Amino acid sequence: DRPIFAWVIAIIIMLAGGLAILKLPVAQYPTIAPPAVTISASYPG
Amino acid sequence: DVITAIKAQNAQVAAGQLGGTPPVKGQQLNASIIAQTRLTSTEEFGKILL
Repeated sequence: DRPIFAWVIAIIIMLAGGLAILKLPVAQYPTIAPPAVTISASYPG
Repeated sequence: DVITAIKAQNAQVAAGQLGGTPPVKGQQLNASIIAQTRLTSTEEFGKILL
């Protein structure tokens, strides 16, 4: 097993994750909420 | 005359409230007003004035 090939594989894994970190700005959560669809009407007085 | 008498007497109307929403400073109470209510039974329907 020679080095120069592997030390390029690391660059692929470097650049692929380096482009995936460009999901900036990344949100705190992860959607937990069971979907909420709301209907609203207003009958004044 | 029958139909017209129904929606005139069997109706759910909406009136405002005491102490409204833009009130007079010093208003102590705020309560809703109920006027005409929707009829419930067969006897109440037998008493519509034509």
